[PDB]
Amino acid sequence: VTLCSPTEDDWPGMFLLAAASFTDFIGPESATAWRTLVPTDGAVVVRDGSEVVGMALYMDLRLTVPGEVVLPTAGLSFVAVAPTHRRRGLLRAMCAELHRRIADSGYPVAALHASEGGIYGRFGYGPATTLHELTVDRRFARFHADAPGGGLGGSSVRLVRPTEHRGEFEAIYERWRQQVPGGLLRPQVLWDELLAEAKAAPGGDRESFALLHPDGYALYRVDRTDLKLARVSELRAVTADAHCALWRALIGLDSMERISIITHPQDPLPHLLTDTRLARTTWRQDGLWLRIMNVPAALEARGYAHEVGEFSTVLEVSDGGRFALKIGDGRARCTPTDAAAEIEMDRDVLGSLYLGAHRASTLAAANRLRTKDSQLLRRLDAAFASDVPVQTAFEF
Ligand SMILES: Cn1c2ccc(F)cc2c2nnc(SCCN3CCCCC3)nc21
Ligand code: NA
Repeated sequence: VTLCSPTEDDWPGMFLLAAASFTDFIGPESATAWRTLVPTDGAVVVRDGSEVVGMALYMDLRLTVPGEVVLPTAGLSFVAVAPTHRRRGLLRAMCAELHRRIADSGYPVAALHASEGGIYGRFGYGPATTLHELTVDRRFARFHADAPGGGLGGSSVRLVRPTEHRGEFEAIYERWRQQVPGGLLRPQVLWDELLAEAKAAPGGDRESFALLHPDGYALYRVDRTDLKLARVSELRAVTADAHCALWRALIGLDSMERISIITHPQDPLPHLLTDTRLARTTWRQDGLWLRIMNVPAALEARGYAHEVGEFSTVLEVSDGGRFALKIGDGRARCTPTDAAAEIEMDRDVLGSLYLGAHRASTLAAANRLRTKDSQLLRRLDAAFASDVPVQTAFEF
């Protein structure tokens, strides 16, 4: 049972493992496109002794964090162990090797999307974005008098085919991802995949349509089985006008009873309507998970809230060092120290705090971060908060 970087001959075996492990696996063509995002020495495999019984890799990503700062990020993916080789330490072996490689390569953070919620906490990953399914009964939906773009004259939104306006979607998304925490650069190969998914599948999903604004787009399709439900697969808006204008068009889908979307907790859609309750929250889950590889690099790169005044403290990460943390003027300075720790937390807790999705007081209330100073908690809460709400870019 050896561990090594895969050769070209291993990849058919990896796709076999992938097809058996992931129900969303499409095929070798799709997989080969995703594989272009994996750097040299970015993948590991476990062979028996021969066949592939384990695999894991990371992709080179660009993550937006608070203060519109873009970090290079190791995006873990394609993780799998054969059902024939469970409970044998293969994952712990593969993740440890990948983390060593990720750390030596100079990534300040690593990230993933979790198949199950109870697995990745022990490897230092904490949930850092929150997914939020809204389901609107659009038959009762009426916009508030204050809602933008609710005057007489021509509309700003166009109904279009996705494939014919790729360039406009890319431009809008690129603007969006740069200014929002949790935003990810989407490479050309993933735009290829996205647009391939938009076409009607024989005995699969229906044809997708697009609603296009200069500062926003929405992509949607009617649900396969429920013909009165429209699923918004993606909605990106750079301005509030664009966001409201797109939802006026979506609520204009008079054929449908319901419109469903996966969004974030701060989505302003409920407040656009006269009845806020019509935007029902039907589902709730962790989105992006974050492992801080380098604590001082991560903490110093991020922007902080200007509202809180200058303060100093001592943070210990359980097996990630102890640091003198000084935050002021929306910036942080994070230097080594052996002075007594004022705050203590595991590595994964810092990941959950990092983008501002989880408050430090909430994690403190669960005893996931220890501190005897409640004033320090209030300051951390405010400092680590993000003025632009945290969002989830795309799954990987
Ligand atoms: C994420 N990834 C990969 C990463 C590296 C790689 F060398 C191949 C792949 C790869 N192949 N097929 C697929 S199909 C599943 C696509 N799904 C992404 C997550 C959300 C839903 C769609 N996904 C892959
Ligand atoms: Na295992």
